[PDB]
Amino acid sequence: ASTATLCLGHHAVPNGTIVKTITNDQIEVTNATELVQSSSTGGICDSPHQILDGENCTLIDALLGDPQCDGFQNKKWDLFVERSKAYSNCYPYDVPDYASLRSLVASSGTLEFNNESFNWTGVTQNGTSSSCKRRSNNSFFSRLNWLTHLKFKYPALNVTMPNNEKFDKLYIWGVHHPGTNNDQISLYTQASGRITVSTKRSQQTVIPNIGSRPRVRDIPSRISIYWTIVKPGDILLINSTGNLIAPRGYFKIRSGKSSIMRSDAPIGKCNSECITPNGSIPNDKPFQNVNRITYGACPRYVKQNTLKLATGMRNVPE
Amino acid sequence: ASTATLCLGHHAVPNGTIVKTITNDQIEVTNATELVQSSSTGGICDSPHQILDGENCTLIDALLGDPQCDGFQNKKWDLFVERSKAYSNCYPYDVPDYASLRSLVASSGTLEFNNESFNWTGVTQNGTSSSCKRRSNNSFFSRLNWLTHLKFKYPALNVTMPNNEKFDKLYIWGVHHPGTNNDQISLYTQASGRITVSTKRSQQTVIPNIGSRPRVRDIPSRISIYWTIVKPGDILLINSTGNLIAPRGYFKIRSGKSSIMRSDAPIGKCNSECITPNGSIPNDKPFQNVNRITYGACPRYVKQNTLKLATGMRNVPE
Amino acid sequence: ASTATLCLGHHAVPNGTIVKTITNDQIEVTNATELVQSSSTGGICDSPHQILDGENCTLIDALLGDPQCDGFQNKKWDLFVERSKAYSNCYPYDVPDYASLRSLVASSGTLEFNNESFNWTGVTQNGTSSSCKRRSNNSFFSRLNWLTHLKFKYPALNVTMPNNEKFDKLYIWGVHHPGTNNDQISLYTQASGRITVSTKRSQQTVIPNIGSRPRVRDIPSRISIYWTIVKPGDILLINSTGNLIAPRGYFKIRSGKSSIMRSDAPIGKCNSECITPNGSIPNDKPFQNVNRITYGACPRYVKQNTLKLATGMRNVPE
Amino acid sequence: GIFGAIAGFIENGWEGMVDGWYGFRHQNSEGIGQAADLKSTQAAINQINGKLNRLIGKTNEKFHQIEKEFSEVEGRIQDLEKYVEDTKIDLWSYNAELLVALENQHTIDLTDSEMNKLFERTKKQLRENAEDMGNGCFKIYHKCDNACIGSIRNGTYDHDVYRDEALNNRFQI
Amino acid sequence: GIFGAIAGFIENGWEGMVDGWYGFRHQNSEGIGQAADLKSTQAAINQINGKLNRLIGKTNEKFHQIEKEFSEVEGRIQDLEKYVEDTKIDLWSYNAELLVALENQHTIDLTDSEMNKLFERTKKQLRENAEDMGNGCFKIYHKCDNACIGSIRNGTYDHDVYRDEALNNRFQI
Amino acid sequence: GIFGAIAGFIENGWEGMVDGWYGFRHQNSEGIGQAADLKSTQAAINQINGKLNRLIGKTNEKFHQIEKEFSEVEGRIQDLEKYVEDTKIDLWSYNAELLVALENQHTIDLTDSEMNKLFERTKKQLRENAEDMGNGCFKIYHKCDNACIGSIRNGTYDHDVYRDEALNNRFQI
Ligand SMILES: *[C@@H]1O[C@H](CO)[C@@H](O[C@@H]2O[C@H](CO)[C@@H](O[C@@H]3O[C@H](CO)[C@@H](O)[C@H](O)[C@@H]3O)[C@H](O)[C@H]2NC(C)=O)[C@H](O)[C@H]1NC(C)=O
Ligand SMILES: *[C@@H]1O[C@H](CO)[C@@H](O[C@@H]2O[C@H](CO)[C@@H](O[C@@H]3O[C@H](CO)[C@@H](O)[C@H](O)[C@@H]3O)[C@H](O)[C@H]2NC(C)=O)[C@H](O)[C@H]1NC(C)=O
Ligand SMILES: *[C@@H]1O[C@H](CO)[C@@H](O[C@@H]2O[C@H](CO)[C@@H](O[C@@H]3O[C@H](CO)[C@@H](O)[C@H](O)[C@@H]3O)[C@H](O)[C@H]2NC(C)=O)[C@H](O)[C@H]1NC(C)=O
Ligand SMILES: *[C@@H]1O[C@H](CO)[C@@H](O[C@@H]2O[C@H](CO)[C@@H](O)[C@H](O)[C@H]2NC(C)=O)[C@H](O)[C@H]1NC(C)=O
Ligand SMILES: *[C@@H]1O[C@H](CO)[C@@H](O[C@@H]2O[C@H](CO)[C@@H](O)[C@H](O)[C@H]2NC(C)=O)[C@H](O)[C@H]1NC(C)=O
Ligand SMILES: *[C@@H]1O[C@H](CO)[C@@H](O[C@@H]2O[C@H](CO)[C@@H](O)[C@H](O)[C@H]2NC(C)=O)[C@H](O)[C@H]1NC(C)=O
Ligand SMILES: *[C@@H]1O[C@H](CO)[C@@H](O[C@@H]2O[C@H](CO)[C@@H](O)[C@H](O)[C@H]2NC(C)=O)[C@H](O)[C@H]1NC(C)=O
Ligand SMILES: *[C@@H]1O[C@H](CO)[C@@H](O[C@@H]2O[C@H](CO)[C@@H](O)[C@H](O)[C@H]2NC(C)=O)[C@H](O)[C@H]1NC(C)=O
Ligand SMILES: *[C@@H]1O[C@H](CO)[C@@H](O[C@@H]2O[C@H](CO)[C@@H](O)[C@H](O)[C@H]2NC(C)=O)[C@H](O)[C@H]1NC(C)=O
Ligand SMILES: *[C@@H]1O[C@H](CO)[C@@H](O[C@@H]2O[C@H](CO)[C@@H](O)[C@H](O)[C@H]2NC(C)=O)[C@H](O)[C@H]1NC(C)=O
Ligand SMILES: *[C@@H]1O[C@H](CO)[C@@H](O[C@@H]2O[C@H](CO)[C@@H](O)[C@H](O)[C@H]2NC(C)=O)[C@H](O)[C@H]1NC(C)=O
Ligand SMILES: *[C@@H]1O[C@H](CO)[C@@H](O[C@@H]2O[C@H](CO)[C@@H](O)[C@H](O)[C@H]2NC(C)=O)[C@H](O)[C@H]1NC(C)=O
Ligand SMILES: *[C@@H]1O[C@H](CO)[C@@H](O)[C@H](O)[C@H]1NC(C)=O
Ligand SMILES: *[C@@H]1O[C@H](CO)[C@@H](O)[C@H](O)[C@H]1NC(C)=O
Ligand SMILES: *[C@@H]1O[C@H](CO)[C@@H](O)[C@H](O)[C@H]1NC(C)=O
Ligand SMILES: *[C@@H]1O[C@H](CO)[C@@H](O)[C@H](O)[C@H]1NC(C)=O
Ligand SMILES: *[C@@H]1O[C@H](CO)[C@@H](O)[C@H](O)[C@H]1NC(C)=O
Ligand SMILES: *[C@@H]1O[C@H](CO)[C@@H](O)[C@H](O)[C@H]1NC(C)=O
Ligand SMILES: *[C@@H]1O[C@H](CO)[C@@H](O)[C@H](O)[C@H]1NC(C)=O
Ligand SMILES: *[C@@H]1O[C@H](CO)[C@@H](O)[C@H](O)[C@H]1NC(C)=O
Ligand SMILES: *[C@@H]1O[C@H](CO)[C@@H](O)[C@H](O)[C@H]1NC(C)=O
Ligand SMILES: *[C@@H]1O[C@H](CO)[C@@H](O)[C@H](O)[C@H]1NC(C)=O
Ligand SMILES: *[C@@H]1O[C@H](CO)[C@@H](O)[C@H](O)[C@H]1NC(C)=O
Ligand SMILES: *[C@@H]1O[C@H](CO)[C@@H](O)[C@H](O)[C@H]1NC(C)=O
Repeated sequence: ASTATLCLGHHAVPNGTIVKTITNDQIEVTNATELVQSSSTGGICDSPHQILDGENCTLIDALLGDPQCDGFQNKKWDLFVERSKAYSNCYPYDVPDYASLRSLVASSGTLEFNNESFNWTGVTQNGTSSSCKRRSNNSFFSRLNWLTHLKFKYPALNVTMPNNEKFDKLYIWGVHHPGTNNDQISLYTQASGRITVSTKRSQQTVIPNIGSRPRVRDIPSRISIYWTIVKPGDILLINSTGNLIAPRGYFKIRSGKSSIMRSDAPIGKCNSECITPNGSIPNDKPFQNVNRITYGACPRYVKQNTLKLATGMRNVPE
Repeated sequence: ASTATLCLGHHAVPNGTIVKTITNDQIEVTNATELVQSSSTGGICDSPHQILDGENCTLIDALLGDPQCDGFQNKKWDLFVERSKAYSNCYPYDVPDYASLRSLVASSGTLEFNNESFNWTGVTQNGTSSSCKRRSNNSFFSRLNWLTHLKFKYPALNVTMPNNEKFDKLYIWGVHHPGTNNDQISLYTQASGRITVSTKRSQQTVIPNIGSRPRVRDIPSRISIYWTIVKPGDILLINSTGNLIAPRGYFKIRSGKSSIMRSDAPIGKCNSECITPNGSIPNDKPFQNVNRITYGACPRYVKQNTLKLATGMRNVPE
Repeated sequence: ASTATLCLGHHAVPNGTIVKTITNDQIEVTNATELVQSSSTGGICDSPHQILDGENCTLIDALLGDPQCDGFQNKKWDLFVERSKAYSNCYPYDVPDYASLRSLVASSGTLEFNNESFNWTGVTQNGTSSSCKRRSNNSFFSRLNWLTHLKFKYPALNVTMPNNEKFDKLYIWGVHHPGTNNDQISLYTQASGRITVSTKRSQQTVIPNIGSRPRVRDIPSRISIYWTIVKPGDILLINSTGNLIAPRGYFKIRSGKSSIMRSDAPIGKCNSECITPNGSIPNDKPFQNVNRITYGACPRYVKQNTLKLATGMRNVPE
Repeated sequence: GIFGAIAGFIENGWEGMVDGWYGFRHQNSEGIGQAADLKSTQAAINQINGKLNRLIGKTNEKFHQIEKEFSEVEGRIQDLEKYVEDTKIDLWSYNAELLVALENQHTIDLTDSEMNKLFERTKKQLRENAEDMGNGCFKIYHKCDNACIGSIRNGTYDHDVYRDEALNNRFQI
Repeated sequence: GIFGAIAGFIENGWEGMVDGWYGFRHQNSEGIGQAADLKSTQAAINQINGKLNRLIGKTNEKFHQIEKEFSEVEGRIQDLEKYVEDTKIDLWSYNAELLVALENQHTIDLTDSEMNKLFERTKKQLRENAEDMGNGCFKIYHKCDNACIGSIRNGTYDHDVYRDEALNNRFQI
Repeated sequence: GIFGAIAGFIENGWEGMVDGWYGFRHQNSEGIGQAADLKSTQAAINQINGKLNRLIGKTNEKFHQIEKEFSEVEGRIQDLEKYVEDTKIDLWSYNAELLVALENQHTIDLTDSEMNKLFERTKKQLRENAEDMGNGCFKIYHKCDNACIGSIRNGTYDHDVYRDEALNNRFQI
């Protein structure tokens, strides 16, 4: 009357992990894996995305032609990285809808600039100022042309420029607001008159407003920046009597995967597809708690700092 | 010692279907059903929604009274369908916040227009232009009144119109921007002066800007369109000295299920509750991959082109 | 050959509840619990949030200093409650981007006002009007200063005020639009001229527009309200020639959990963390069908009015 | 239920059972009695309370948001605000509908599971001394006084004591 | 399947079975036959139809919304409209992917469950007159004519009639 | 677990088992040994790897979006941008919380299921030669040398060889 015994069973481990389920906020399993990326290496990887470090320059300063940003001329980028240390070091300016211009340029992803020979007859070109020095000599925004009188006269400008190309043209121009009446007349020999940049499909008119603003870099005047997009078959019509900061050409507009990010993280020679303002992070996990701002193939941001996915059975010690 | 055998089992089929589960991206079941609508019949069904084919006319052109859009006067619609072939064939115009006016009119769902006898004493009415021909004779927007001088004089207009009704009134008006100084004076005998349309609850003032724009349909001038909503007990006050493109009445504003869609699909005599720019689609399935733009009882748009729901057991061939 | 019987079983109840599952829209279980809060007590609880009942005053009226809102000076709040009965009882005014000013003030959560001795030399201060009575005597907005000529002269104002503090300053100012030419000259002895409030980082210029608007409280004129935020190290520069409704100081700007709500529910002496325009509701349940507008720790709004969560087994009567 | 016990081979529940969710009914020479099983009852209750803890008492603090009712026609910007809120409400409404459906399906399955566990527990206790009649009842092939029924209910029934008596009654011609 | 019947101890399905989803095959002195079980087949079908009713035929009416295609560059406002719609589409796409995965896993589990319920039902019917061979087949230890097989299929098989014959054949040396 | 094996009638796991997730322990005249079952271990692992493949390695490319941090007070438009992003984050945070809870509940249930399948597999192999003791262990009523234990472990145990010996030991008075 001999017998035997056969017991079925499962394994267990001495170091289990707590996970959540539908019915239990704390249940221990043999193994788990983290689904939330919570740490950053620290630095932004210069690959595989084309990074452009703005250094002391904002995107708009490089666009206009701030002398300290001349190295940026005609550069492309997948991601433009603006630094908090940045500062404008040229003629004081403001942009109505600054955020929108910054966005559409960042989304375009290029600063390619083609020069066009505008017919400025009867006017002086290449105006300069002591507040915008280039090579220690008085200069101006590299992509803008400060127009002034020639023989103490400033005639009505009615200039034309057609877009006979296959692509769109982005024109950046501005209006000068002299700080005093005497400056208006010594610059344009006339009382401030409105400017009008128009196309077959649009129309923008601006009034120069003379008056003193708080001085910045020893300048009580101001420049206001505007932009116009001219599509193929359309024409750019400038209609001014003074105070015009004219364009020297146009920028190309592209459509793609480019953008811009505010960050103070250093650029390194590594390879990572996901970029946050804190630096690049791995993207093996489906979620991340590092930063809501991301660029590239990134995990989705969530508020939890940890989420354990069970990869083993329940742990039952002896 | 006789016996028998009884085997329990399940069916299987020779033509199974692959589906996804939580643990398996490819598992075969006996039958499944598609949950993503991915195909369009091609055409928009004129039922059960009241469709209005814009043909050569945009919604704004019908609103203003473009001669080729006179058949649209006082029409209603559930869905207004704009065509890409559309074009304006009247006086050149632009609308500040064009998108918003287009939206609130589309959401209102009607072009019902009541005429009101504005008291335009001391001025000439019914101005015309060769660029806006109706029946081969020079005309203008059917709902706008181009005012001009009478005996070489244009007095200050201070006209009143009260909303003693039970509903809101939508007023569409405009400002004329003559292309030259001589045109301003031969039209209004005065230098361009600002217009001011006001109510107890609002105030809009516009400055006419004389100057040449690129010619469109042989017209260097421009008209700028504005709108005002006057609620019951309120009053419309027009205060101009020239350059006024006045209203001939007001539009009714309604609240409902109306909207507008851009599409080039033909209208057919069928019945389908869901409309996309690609045409009407069945709405039996809960999701669709046809177009993110929809009107009516539609499946929700998703990026997947297929999602199989298992409607049978796992398939296990012999 | 004696035997016994042992039956295993489960309980059941005479009053079951219907619930939904994945496979069944109607299945009865022994017990369930409601997950959608669908009823409101009726009143707003004055605890634990600091409620401020606006009564007859909007937030903007208290901000400007409408006489019937003087009791509100320097008040704080977690939630500001605006009533539909509210009405303005002072000088007629409008605010460009009224919604944004209302929002940023509501989010700031305070009306703390510091007076600053602006240097208004060569001008008369404390202008009054019969439409804004305080204590039955003609007065004005408590936080605004209506400036007028002194000895039949109004010189060009070029006043300065620096923000040498550690916080931001919110300045509320306005522009007067006289209803007639004679009013402009008897007020400011000059034709209406533009105003310009500027800082190192911003610039706002306004043109007074003379002309009649529909009378409100027996006033054909109008005031337009604007605001400026001056950050530390920056300066406020006012540059006007008349029509200026100047500030008497600045408001503090804070960042926190404050907001504003439209409601006609009475305030009661109860304690409830969730506030809706219908009144306070319990927040034990995870969802609510009362109102999409909420403040505080609230259940999330959903369209369903009921969702039963099964808290027992399936019910099977005998 | 996915185990086929509740609303399955258990024909119906017991309304006379008020001291527990699961239990035993018996018949022997001493009469007919009813008693509740505490372990299985407590297992189901604890799982359901676990569901409630996750869902009850946990809400979200929101303060300053966007406007959601409008008294004037504004156009583009207003359309976006209405759309954002409508989009939000539909997604949360979907989450609430799916959550309750999934939770309720799981609750019905887990209470059916506890019934089956108790049935399996009891079947193994009896070894060769009883046979399953098919409707959740066991025919026990030996004299079973009240104290013997009690021993089965709290897991101290010794099957070897009655095995000889039971095998004789099961395998009699 | 979580019960191990379909694609488990049932080696494969029957393509020759076209009148039902589950059923019986038998062999006796009168031949070899096949018949479908209606109750288990109908239980699985009704649960799947219940899933379809929730998912099919229920759609949402939307009329005036926001613009989703743009012909001009506008900047900030346009970026928000594109972002809102992209955010919406991704969340609904996620819901659709998870829904189908969960539903399909549950459908495979519930059809495996119905197979197991029928197996359990039949096992209890036979009591001590049959033994489970391990592959979903029972060896019945007594003469089983077609009418006797029929009685098992619609739940009227009386095990006491054949118990003596069956126990003798099971416990023979 | 919903099958009551793990943390159920299996009292605890085996830390000494490092070559598999499930297995067998035995005692016979030749000693006491342990061996892992490969099929059940691999079934659980493959299902869990299937979960990971869906969740790991699959991310979404986003490039130009909206601004999410602001240095100036702007009012209405800024309120909408903050609200849109806050709405998005809360919905995804909810999805992540529900996903992990559902996945973990299913993972615990499926590993409990594989334990039960192996138990059922083994029970059917032994037919009438063994009895279930109730704690996952079988009493085998015949001499079982190491080679005989091996035959049970890889599914080649022939029950007819020992049936006569086993029935005699089971039904002895
Ligand atoms: C309106 O008033 C402001 C001040 O109340 C005037 O701005 C100031 O113009 C003076 C020139 O007389 C500047 O003084 C100079 O300032 C520098 C400091 O950067 C100092 O080093 C020089 O020695 C000299 O004192 C002053 O800085 C400047 N401040 C500003 C612009 O904020 C303004 O000119 C007046 N407007 C008009 C149109 O008169
Ligand atoms: C500012 O300059 C532009 C061109 O540089 C002027 O616009 C042009 O005005 C002339 C009239 O002298 C138009 O010429 C005519 O054009 C048609 C072509 O459509 C042609 O068939 C006629 O025979 C004649 O040559 C020209 O088209 C027109 N172009 C525009 C408006 O784009 C404009 O008049 C100048 N502004 C002022 C205020 O003088
Ligand atoms: C433009 O025309 C409107 C009316 O067509 C004028 O507004 C009106 O001005 C008169 C003063 O002559 C006001 O009349 C008074 O009205 C009150 C009613 O509140 C009445 O009780 C008095 O006895 C007197 O009749 C009238 O109310 C007022 N209506 C408005 C402003 O809506 C306006 O003055 C004209 N504009 C100009 C610049 O002349
Ligand atoms: C816990 O489970 C995870 C997921 O299966 C295992 O993580 C893997 O570890 C192996 C090394 O054996 C790597 O090849 C994989 O790339 C890892 N994947 C992940 C997502 O981390 C992990 O090894 C298991 N841990 C233990 C201690 O068994
Ligand atoms: C746009 O250009 C036209 C033509 O160049 C300007 O019109 C001339 O303006 C001068 C100076 O104001 C006048 O003296 C002439 O009488 C005008 N000439 C013609 C041919 O009409 C017009 O002023 C410009 N507009 C703006 C806003 O600068
Ligand atoms: C990544 O950087 C962000 C800042 O852009 C950090 O998020 C902030 O953390 C700081 C404190 O260091 C707080 O002042 C902010 O209020 C936080 N903002 C948010 C949205 O959380 C974030 O903590 C950093 N993350 C890591 C991992 O370094
Ligand atoms: C697969 O399952 C679907 C869903 O149950 C069946 O689709 C139905 O087919 C019937 C015709 O027998 C129609 O009455 C229904 O309207 C269909 N519904 C759907 C959603 O398509 C389908 O018949 C099954 N296919 C097979 C081959 O059995
Ligand atoms: C609004 O209307 C008033 C009155 O009709 C205008 O004021 C008159 O304007 C004329 C011409 O400009 C002057 O000569 C008169 O002295 C004014 N009359 C009165 C009664 O004041 C006013 O100009 C109009 N405003 C606008 C912007 O057109
Ligand atoms: C429905 O029409 C839309 C266009 O409005 C199509 O979606 C586009 O497909 C074209 C190529 O035909 C691409 O150029 C676009 O980039 C697509 N846009 C999007 C958002 O996908 C869509 O493919 C059409 N669908 C069907 C079924 O015809
Ligand atoms: C139905 O189940 C709910 C949830 O477990 C029970 O609701 C609780 O009732 C008790 C009183 O016994 C309170 O302590 C709890 O605060 C209640 N919670 C909720 C969410 O309501 C309820 O008692 C059960 N109903 C019945 C009749 O058994
Ligand atoms: C801003 O202030 C300056 C100086 O106070 C004003 O310029 C003076 O204006 C008066 C009256 O217009 C003129 O007569 C003087 O010639 C100017 N003085 C100086 C020192 O230039 C200017 O007008 C003001 N600007 C505005 C828009 O009001
Ligand atoms: C809470 O108040 C809101 C109003 O702000 C109510 O919702 C409205 O109900 C009214 C009828 O009383 C309708 O005219 C509106 O169209 C409704 N709006 C919405 C968004 O539903 C709501 O019914 C009230 N709720 C309770 C419980 O009193
Ligand atoms: C940026 O500016 C700082 C001083 O403001 C200067 O020291 C530094 O060299 C500048 N860097 C570049 C790249 O111009
Ligand atoms: C530039 O434009 C003027 C118009 O005033 C014209 O007279 C002149 O010929 C143009 N110059 C050239 C080089 O075409
Ligand atoms: C202005 O500068 C450019 C190059 O910087 C030159 O080509 C052009 O001739 C200059 N114009 C004048 C009027 O000096
Ligand atoms: C639309 O315009 C085209 C030419 O542009 C013309 O041939 C066609 O007849 C027009 N259709 C209508 C309905 O006016
Ligand atoms: C029209 O308004 C004028 C105001 O200038 C008034 O004199 C005239 O009587 C009005 N005409 C009618 C018909 O009321
Ligand atoms: C203008 O035309 C309308 C109809 O088109 C007519 O009733 C009105 O009398 C006309 N006015 C003049 C001044 O001719
Ligand atoms: C509010 O206004 C009404 C009349 O409009 C008045 O009766 C009431 O007393 C006012 N309440 C307060 C608190 O001023
Ligand atoms: C106020 O400003 C004026 C500038 O016009 C100045 O002359 C005067 O001294 C200032 N008053 C005081 C008290 O500083
Ligand atoms: C204006 O009123 C304030 C207090 O209301 C007073 O301090 C100031 O002196 C007054 N100014 C004049 C010019 O009366
Ligand atoms: C089980 O119940 C019996 C009563 O029938 C009791 O004697 C015994 O102690 C109980 N077992 C325990 C408490 O472990
Ligand atoms: C079951 O089937 C048999 C035929 O084998 C039939 O005689 C009997 O009536 C059926 N049982 C029913 C209908 O309840
Ligand atoms: C099972 O294991 C035995 C060893 O005990 C071996 O002889 C037999 O071949 C194995 N069965 C196979 C490989 O199918």
